[PDB]
Amino acid sequence: KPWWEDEWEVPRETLKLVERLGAGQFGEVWMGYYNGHTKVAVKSLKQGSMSPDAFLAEANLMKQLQHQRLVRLYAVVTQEPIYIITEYMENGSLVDFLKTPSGIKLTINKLLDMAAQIAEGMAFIEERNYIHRDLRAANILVSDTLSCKIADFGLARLIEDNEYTAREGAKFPIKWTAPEAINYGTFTIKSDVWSFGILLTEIVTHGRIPYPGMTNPEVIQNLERGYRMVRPDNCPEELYQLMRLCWKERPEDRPTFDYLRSVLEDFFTAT
Ligand SMILES: COc1cc(Nc2nn3c(NCC(C)(C)N)cc(C4CC4)nc3c2C(N)=O)cc(OC)c1
Repeated sequence: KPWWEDEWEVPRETLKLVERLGAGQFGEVWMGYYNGHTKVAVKSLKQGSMSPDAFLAEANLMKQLQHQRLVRLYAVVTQEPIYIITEYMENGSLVDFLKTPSGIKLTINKLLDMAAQIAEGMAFIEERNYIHRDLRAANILVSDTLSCKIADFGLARLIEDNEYTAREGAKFPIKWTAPEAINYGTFTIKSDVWSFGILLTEIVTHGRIPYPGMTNPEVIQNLERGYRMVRPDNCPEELYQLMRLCWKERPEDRPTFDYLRSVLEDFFTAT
């Protein structure tokens, strides 16, 4: 729809950027207020860094993925400077929050609770026929009630045949990304499952880098021998075996997010 009929377009004055949370090559992230009283996050595009259509495509993907377990789209401003406005999460990214005094005091039980919540959200994405493509703790946000939501949907894609294929020069984070997407550019929901397995380690280690002590080429080589990540410190053997399911050789042998979600709630109500 044209901006004048767009239910998502808002006039810029309704917004007040208060605190800049982050800044980078492509824009800034602010805490702000909508119409005075409502805390919101505001993503703003650095003019010239990328096309506005490229930027705005994030807000169009989010429009299609509405669910309590995913970060909710709020509005857009489509005249420069371009804004994407969303649900505000007070405890920031999962990987940062796990390092704070609060985060450190969390039981394994609450940790498993959060794992289940993230899996619950990926269960919704999966059934909507989407993939995320960048699932990892840095892309999980935390609420003021220690709730978890999936975020950063820029790489998300609609699957009509469960397989999106990236450019031949496209690069992705090697430690978080399934072999087949690394090797062939082929992304399925089962690639997200492999990444979720990696995510489970960050959770149990409070935001530590996966495959401790290893370079990217070492990870590739070890994985190709049939090894997987060494058991993290303070990681229940049950969870580790759920990680191993996530990291199976054949994409199709890895579990659905619905299964992972059901298992982790069992783990959690058992602790
Ligand atoms: C990073 O530092 C902080 C960020 C935030 N908030 C946020 N960062 N953040 C992103 N940042 C990028 C990410 C961290 C998710 N990779 C990406 C997205 C996508 C657009 C929904 N949303 C957000 C929010 C949000 N919706 O609240 C809050 C903090 O409070 C202490 C600290």
